[PDB]
Amino acid sequence: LQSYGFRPTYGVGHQPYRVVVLSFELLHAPATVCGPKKSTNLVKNKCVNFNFNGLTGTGVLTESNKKFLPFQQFGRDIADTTDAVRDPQTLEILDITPCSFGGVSVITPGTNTSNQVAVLYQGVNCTEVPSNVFQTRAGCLIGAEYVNNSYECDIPIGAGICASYQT
Amino acid sequence: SETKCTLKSFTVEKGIYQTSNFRVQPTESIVRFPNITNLCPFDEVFNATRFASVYAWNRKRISNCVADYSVLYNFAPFFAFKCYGVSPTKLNDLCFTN
Amino acid sequence: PPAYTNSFTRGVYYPDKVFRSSVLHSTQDLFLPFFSNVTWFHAIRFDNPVLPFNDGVYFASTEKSNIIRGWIFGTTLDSKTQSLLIVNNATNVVIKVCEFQFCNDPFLDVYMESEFRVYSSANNCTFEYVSQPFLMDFKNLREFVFKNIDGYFKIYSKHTPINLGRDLPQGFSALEPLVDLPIGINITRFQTLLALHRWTAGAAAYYVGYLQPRTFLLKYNENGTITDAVDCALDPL
Ligand SMILES: *[C@@H]1O[C@H](CO)[C@@H](O[C@@H]2O[C@H](CO)[C@@H](O)[C@H](O)[C@H]2NC(C)=O)[C@H](O)[C@H]1NC(C)=O
Ligand SMILES: *[C@@H]1O[C@H](CO)[C@@H](O[C@@H]2O[C@H](CO)[C@@H](O)[C@H](O)[C@H]2NC(C)=O)[C@H](O)[C@H]1NC(C)=O
Ligand SMILES: *[C@@H]1O[C@H](CO)[C@@H](O)[C@H](O)[C@H]1NC(C)=O
Ligand SMILES: *[C@@H]1O[C@H](CO)[C@@H](O)[C@H](O)[C@H]1NC(C)=O
Ligand SMILES: *[C@@H]1O[C@H](CO)[C@@H](O)[C@H](O)[C@H]1NC(C)=O
Ligand SMILES: *[C@@H]1O[C@H](CO)[C@@H](O)[C@H](O)[C@H]1NC(C)=O
Ligand SMILES: *[C@@H]1O[C@H](CO)[C@@H](O)[C@H](O)[C@H]1NC(C)=O
Ligand SMILES: *[C@@H]1O[C@H](CO)[C@@H](O)[C@H](O)[C@H]1NC(C)=O
Ligand SMILES: *[C@@H]1O[C@H](CO)[C@@H](O)[C@H](O)[C@H]1NC(C)=O
Ligand SMILES: *[C@@H]1O[C@H](CO)[C@@H](O)[C@H](O)[C@H]1NC(C)=O
Repeated sequence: LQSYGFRPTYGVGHQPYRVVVLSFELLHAPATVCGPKKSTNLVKNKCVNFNFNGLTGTGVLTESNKKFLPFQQFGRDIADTTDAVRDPQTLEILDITPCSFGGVSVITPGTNTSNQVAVLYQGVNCTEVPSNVFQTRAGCLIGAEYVNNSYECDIPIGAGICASYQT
Repeated sequence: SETKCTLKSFTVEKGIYQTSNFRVQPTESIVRFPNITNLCPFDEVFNATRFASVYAWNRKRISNCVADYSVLYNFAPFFAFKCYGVSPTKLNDLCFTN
Repeated sequence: PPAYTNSFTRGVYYPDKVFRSSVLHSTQDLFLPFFSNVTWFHAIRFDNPVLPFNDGVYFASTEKSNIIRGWIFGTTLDSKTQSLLIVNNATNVVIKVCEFQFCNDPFLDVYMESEFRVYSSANNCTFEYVSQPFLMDFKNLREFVFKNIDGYFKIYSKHTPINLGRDLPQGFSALEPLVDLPIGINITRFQTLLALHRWTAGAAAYYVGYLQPRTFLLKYNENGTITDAVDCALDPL
């Protein structure tokens, strides 16, 4: 074992260089030391793309009223679909309602009568669709005015409502 | 015109005609997470007062942590820094065992 | 000589960390079978055996003192292969996975609380852990379930106060998870540690049963707790 020198008046090439050698290996374990996932704050009452510690999904986040057992992270509903999560950072329980949806149908008297049309969005609230914006209880009729009189069924709209070309 | 395209006709008689589907897209994204925990101190191994000599080198085994390599970038110019199996720009998104 | 006890509805644990409302969920996992024969060991004169594992262990105990004070898991319980050690101090549990040269009759030695009568070598451990309670949160039953799957050791635990009975009472109590350790160790043999006060001990008794792959039907009430379960291969009802 011979001792080094390490006078300060040595050239670079005889100076003490400290060295750290990292050696990573990935042997057997399914989870070990890992780097840091990033974290972007969450928005409330907005349809967003979310990830809660692995759970990937889409939907609107809202304040819940469920109570998880301190060891549970998320809940599922009947039919086995996630319906509530617990925020890993703030530890609050939030319900997940899905982004509204439904079919779109066009009501037309026929091009040989008129070219006007009204549209009913089935069980869609008239505030989440994107004049006459009636809110039937089986959609959200746009383009027709709702009156309190009564006539014979013309074009059935559903649930005791109807449309028709009048004045 | 969407109704006429659905029926494949140019005359649409009276009635409700289902044409399309209404689905709402998601504003943006929200990746949230847990605060923090163990940080597996490099500091000690990158700042010891007495490195061991070369014939009898230390060997610190690094146990469970979250490993921010961004640090280790606050020590000097590093006369070197050669990552061999990995590329050093991607280290903050990988899991290692030992 | 052996001595058995009928475990009626014991060792039902929460399978996953998922909240569920009033829902009957049918799961299939390692459960201790209903109305089974668990073995009622005493180890008190002093004779504690080295039992197999084979798929988990349900471990119940009824002791008002602090004698059953940890466990030893491993494959040969020797050097040249690793082994796990759970010791249980008065304030904190210390799980340690090292190449222990385990002694023949391992015990702790209290006055001072020493460790050199358990093993004699502690070379190259790659895992350490410290949590506070792990034990002691008329008499009180304490139930644990250990199972090692995919390099993950899972310990489930529940401590419940019971009246005087057969020490495995007719009732139901779900086991809630405690730790989840990334060890990466083959485990097939285990035994229990004791404390001997410096020779002379009290009266130990522990109940050991073995988990089997069974299908259960668990019933979660409103608050997400398990109140009842049905073993889908017990009887006809
Ligand atoms: C995770 O860390 C955050 C740090 O911001 C904790 O949030 C604080 O918690 C304390 C304790 O109740 C409050 O007094 C502060 O007002 C919180 N901060 C903010 C900005 O609201 C949070 O509690 C931690 N979570 C856990 C589970 O420990
Ligand atoms: C490397 O070690 C030195 C000495 O331990 C650290 O210098 C200390 O820095 C803190 C904050 O910057 C000061 O409060 C101390 O007074 C400093 N101590 C001395 C003796 O100077 C240095 O910060 C360490 N490097 C890193 C990245 O933490
Ligand atoms: C539609 O228009 C055609 C002429 O283009 C006419 O022959 C027919 O009678 C019209 N139908 C109705 C119901 O008025
Ligand atoms: C639509 O939302 C508003 C609040 O923005 C609410 O007042 C209204 O009742 C909702 N309509 C339906 C049909 O739920
Ligand atoms: C219809 O009558 C109800 C009361 O029955 C009234 O509240 C409503 O405003 C009326 N609608 C119209 C369009 O006048
Ligand atoms: C438990 O043991 C007794 C006697 O050894 C036996 O009669 C009984 O059938 C056993 N129980 C079960 C579930 O096998
Ligand atoms: C148990 O171990 C911990 C740390 O390993 C120590 O702080 C504590 O004092 C020990 N308990 C006793 C009774 O010595
Ligand atoms: C731990 O160190 C010992 C040195 O006695 C060595 O034999 C053993 O292989 C090491 N363990 C592992 C997992 O490499
Ligand atoms: C663990 O067991 C598996 C199969 O039983 C075997 O392939 C492996 O080598 C064992 N590992 C050790 C460290 O003995
Ligand atoms: C548990 O459920 C009962 C009803 O079965 C209810 O009265 C009680 O408040 C619940 N406990 C909690 C903590 O919500």
